[PDB]
Amino acid sequence: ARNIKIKITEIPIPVSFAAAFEGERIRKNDMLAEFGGNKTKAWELVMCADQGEVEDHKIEVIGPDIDTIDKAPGRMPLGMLIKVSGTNMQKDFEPVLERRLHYFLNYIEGVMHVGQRNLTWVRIGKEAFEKGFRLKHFGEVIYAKMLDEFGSVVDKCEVTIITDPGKAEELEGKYAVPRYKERDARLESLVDEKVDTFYSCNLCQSFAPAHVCIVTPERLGLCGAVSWLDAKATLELNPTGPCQAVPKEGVVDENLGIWEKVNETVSKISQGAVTSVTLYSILQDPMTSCGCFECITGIMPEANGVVMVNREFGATTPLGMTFGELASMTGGGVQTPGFMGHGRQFIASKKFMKGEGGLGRIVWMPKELKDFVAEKLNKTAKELYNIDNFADMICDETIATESEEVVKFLEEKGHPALKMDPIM
Amino acid sequence: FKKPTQKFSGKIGEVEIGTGEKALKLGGESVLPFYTFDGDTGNTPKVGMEILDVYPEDWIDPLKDIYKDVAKDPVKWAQFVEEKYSPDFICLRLISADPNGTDAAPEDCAKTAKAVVEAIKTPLVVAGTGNHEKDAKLFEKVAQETEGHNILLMSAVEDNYKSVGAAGVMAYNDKVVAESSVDINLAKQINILMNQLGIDNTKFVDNVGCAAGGYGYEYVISTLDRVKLAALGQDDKTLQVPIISPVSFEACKVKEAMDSEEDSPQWGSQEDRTVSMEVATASGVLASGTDAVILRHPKSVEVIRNFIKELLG
Amino acid sequence: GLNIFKLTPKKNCKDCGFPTCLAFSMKVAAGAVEIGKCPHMSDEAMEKLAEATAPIMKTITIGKGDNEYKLGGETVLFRHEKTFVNRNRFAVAFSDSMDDAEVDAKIQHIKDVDYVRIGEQMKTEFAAIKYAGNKDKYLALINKIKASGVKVAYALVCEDVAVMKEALPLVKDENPLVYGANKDNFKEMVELVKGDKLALGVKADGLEALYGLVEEIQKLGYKNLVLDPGGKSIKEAFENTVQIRRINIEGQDRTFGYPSIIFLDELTKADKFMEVALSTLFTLKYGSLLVLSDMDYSRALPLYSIRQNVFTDPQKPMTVDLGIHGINNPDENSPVLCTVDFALTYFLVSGEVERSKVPVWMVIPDAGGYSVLTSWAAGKFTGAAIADEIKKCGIAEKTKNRTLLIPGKVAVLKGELEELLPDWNIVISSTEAMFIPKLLKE
Ligand code: B12
Ligand code: SF4
Ligand code: SF4
Ligand code: NI
Ligand code: NI
Repeated sequence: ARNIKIKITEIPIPVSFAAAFEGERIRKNDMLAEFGGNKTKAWELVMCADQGEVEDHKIEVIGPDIDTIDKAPGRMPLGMLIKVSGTNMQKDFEPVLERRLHYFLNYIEGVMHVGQRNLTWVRIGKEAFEKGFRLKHFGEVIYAKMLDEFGSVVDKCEVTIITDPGKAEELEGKYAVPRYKERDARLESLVDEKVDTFYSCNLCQSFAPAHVCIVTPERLGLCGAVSWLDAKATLELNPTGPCQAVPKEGVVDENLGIWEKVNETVSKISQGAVTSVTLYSILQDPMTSCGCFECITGIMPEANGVVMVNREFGATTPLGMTFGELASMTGGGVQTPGFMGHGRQFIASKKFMKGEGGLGRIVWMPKELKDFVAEKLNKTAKELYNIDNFADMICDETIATESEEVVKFLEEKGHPALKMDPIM
Repeated sequence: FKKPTQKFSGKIGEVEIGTGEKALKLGGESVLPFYTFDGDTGNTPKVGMEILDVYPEDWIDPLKDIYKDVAKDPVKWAQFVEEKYSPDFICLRLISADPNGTDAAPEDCAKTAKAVVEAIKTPLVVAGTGNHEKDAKLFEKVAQETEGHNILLMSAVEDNYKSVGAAGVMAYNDKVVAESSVDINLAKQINILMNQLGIDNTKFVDNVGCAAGGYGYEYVISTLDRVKLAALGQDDKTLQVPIISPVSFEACKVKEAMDSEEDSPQWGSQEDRTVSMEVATASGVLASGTDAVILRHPKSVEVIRNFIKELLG
Repeated sequence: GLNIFKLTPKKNCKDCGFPTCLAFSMKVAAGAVEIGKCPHMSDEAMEKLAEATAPIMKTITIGKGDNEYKLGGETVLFRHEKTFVNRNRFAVAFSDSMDDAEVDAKIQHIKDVDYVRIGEQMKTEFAAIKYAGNKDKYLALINKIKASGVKVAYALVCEDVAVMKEALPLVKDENPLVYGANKDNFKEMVELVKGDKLALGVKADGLEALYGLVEEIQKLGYKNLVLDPGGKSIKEAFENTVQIRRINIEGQDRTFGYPSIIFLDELTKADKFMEVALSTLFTLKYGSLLVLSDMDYSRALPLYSIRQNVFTDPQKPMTVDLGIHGINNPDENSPVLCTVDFALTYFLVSGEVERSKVPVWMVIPDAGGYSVLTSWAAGKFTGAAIADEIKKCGIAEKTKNRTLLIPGKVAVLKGELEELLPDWNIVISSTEAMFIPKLLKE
């Protein structure tokens, strides 16, 4: 009634718990129980349920306990179902809670957890079991520190550890598998038009003071480690942190991505260094770049398109400049028209240079980079109605490296970028 | 030509440390430091001297020779510094409280601080240890013992800002230093947390980090430049707070200032290098936007005070 | 960048030495190659390009090959906005009205103070020779310093055209600095330096007089100048130094786009601890050539260390040397520590172990000049890199203590390190900098 929360200082487990213990190695002959892998089925899930279904601090072990396997090191099914309820807990925060569960289990001595969803497997060492380690302690570690780290979104946490083969398969099909569907569909089907607030990150201003990253569902961070959902949860967990809400109010230009509020909130975060910005263009007031970007796209005027190059690529681009040479001017939080540093996932987005013609402006990519995004790039270009194999039209390092050679290759290929209106 | 007309919409707030006629004011400037030609430089930057609650064992021999018969007793040490060098403020670093060394209970250290604050007229700045956990308990007892003198509690990081700020500004009506790690965003974050807790800009000063010349110094210079430009140029209300940077803490521990002639014969005198190290470090941070510095060697104070006086008058 | 590409003929003929016109387009905007390399430019665009791309502040080269120092070229007022390009230089003042013993002490000090810090040669760069009234001893003073063997540049400070006419040929071939142009001798001073393209120092009373005087020299056609702020007090000298730079940069005025020479020996009136303070101030406040009264390790150690930090490009993280860095009496048995040569983590860690209480030799594997987490993300600070670094530096021989300490935030490598280094005992810390001494106690 008074919204009073009492904190628990000590994790009630006999085995020592510390961040230092992760990354250890259990001897191949000193394992006790190996749950999961290709050996048996193991899975994990964090649920956002109503307060009725979640009872605070309930740890349930369904099936044989660790004390039952007295024989040689063997395998048992493992099911870790975590139910979480809170006043402001939503389904978008479930992946954040589940990601941290990997490090929660690794912090325990003799317990190492690697994997996500149904691809997980946890091995228990002899050292923990002889010290009274049980499957009930697994739920004590999660519950004690789920309330600790997520103390502003998690009111009650209920953990069930399932190790019965019959129940482990059954609960996966009604809770785990259906909820993985929602995660994939939410990430794939979310576009900029549907959302109403963008997010701004400024964690790279330690070396690029003028740099502000605007994160949208179709345009994640330059480093590639921050997305719209991640920034949404960062703002909730850390209201005064690097990620802050950016209202999408006031639309100067829909095609170029100009918004009245975005320009207002960019000049504030960058301390007035950058005042006008666009989200879907690289020529008119482009976004700034810090230096964490793995791929940088540069304009190639003679080909009526743009060239791309990844960080690992150590050769010379058709632009005449390598990645290091291009990174010396694109980075640093300066607005350089015609050049943009971005992530590896933004390549196959429908907002990749929407205001500059679209995705078809790509004319040259590294061979290793082209293969990675070939499946996604071809699908996105299919919406442009051209033949599906768009990557086949894109030139690579193997075919040519000089500007006059690649232009000839584009002439014969019927590349769409040539026929489009002049980019510059 | 055209005289540069640089107009800043911001203005740094004023924080008063101490009580009586010796109380000092920090901040108030609406222009860059020492830019008397641009506008109003609010309050002249202050220079403070550092003392210890224990005998200085690691200080250089020339410093030990100055504080011969007064270093043993902090009360005698504080009165000796005040009457001989007349610093703007005296910094009392509670070395005996750190867990890494001669760890002592917070009650013992607060008793030492109580005697010092009641034996001097100059404002006192009580510097804590490096440990975040101990500083929360240390400052709770220190601020209770030294009540009614408006001391400055130093090194209140994001970890213990709730404990230090509550036991500091709000409870016993003191001042608190909000310390960040050489970042404008981290400095901006800690200030927001203090404001949300109920402490406005007039009750706490900022510490954006400090370093010795040649040891990560440009990082401190960039941070000082950025916070000053944001506070004034961008009228950022969450950065319009005065800045104090302890120079003697970092500048006097380096190899170039502690090595004696026996260790490095070519480097020359030891006292000259110690003074020259603090003067160079303090002058550079003063030009970047620091409103108060802490110095150890008495000769450094005289040079910096002359340095401040020459540029402003 | 793309602004001048419109004016470029777009032929990709590689005549400028760069592969594509775009490659030539972006670099000249930075200012490295400049505009001359392209001969195929149309004169209609060449005239407009020459003025738009012209830097707001000229770069002045003084001295010969080894003593080659560039002054000026700044584009920003603060280093965080963009890198400071050219570092300021320090000079030792020499006057012909000085005793032979005094001059010998100055020469030895210039030669004595010479060391390398993080790969940069820290030494006095210039030797300002001043004319005090006796011409006969002035030429002797110049010749003595040449015969001394001090590897310094020359800056003759002489307002007398007659004396300068005889003093210049002695060190004319050294590309010296000819200082002394004032209101009533500039016409005869420009013609003296126009032939050999030597930097000319401009002197006047106040900014208005200085601004007008620079225009007269520029109207003659000579623009290789080293302006002198000038002032009767430290307060006025500081104002003039700042105003010259702000007028040039903020006001986009190219009349004041020249480096500043500041005589700190006269303002401080030969005060060592004041010289160091003012040298730091003008290192951070647009002083391009600072003239001191004497040089010694008391001045050199802070001033040269600070200058190294200020004039490092913020975009390129500053880096520390590689190899083993033994702290406080390296010996035959002690634990070892790992870092990522970010030069901030090193200083933050070394700034915690500087107590020397527990001797430890910090091995620094090449992590790419990045921080701990980004190096591991990049794959530079990995188990193989840490393991093979032990092979490279041979730390097994130096210390017989298998206790190996690694950065705390590096977590998964602890098991991986143990595999590649079985005999070595790995200790994994916390990522806070406060836990450095706890495990150092062992
Ligand atoms: C600056 C930065 C960059 C810059 C670095 C420039 C520079 N100045 O060095 C650049 C642009 C290179 C960069 C790049 C990338 N970055 Co980056 N980077 C950072 C950033 C902003 C700060 C790093 C830093 O200085 N941290 C602070 C320093 C002081 O900490 P530290 O070095 O760990 O040292 C401390 C401890 O280790 C400890 N310690 C050290 N030694 C010892 C010893 C003992 C005994 C003890 C007790 C303690 C101790 O004390 C030290 C001081 O407190 C972080 C943000 C963050 N949240 O950390 C992101 C961050 C680390 N970057 C990240 C990533 C992912 C990348 C990229 C891999 C992205 C990509 N391209 O895919 C790229 C890689 C580039 C490449 N070449 O491959 C992620 C890391 C994610 C992960 N799981 O790996 C972060 C968190 C950003 C994010 N998106 O969240 N980055
Ligand atoms: S690149 Fe990533 S870490 Fe850097 S500011 Fe943008 S979102 Fe933050
Ligand atoms: S010389 Fe001129 S036309 Fe030829 S490549 Fe260079 S910039 Fe292009
Ligand atoms: Ni970034
Ligand atoms: Ni970046």
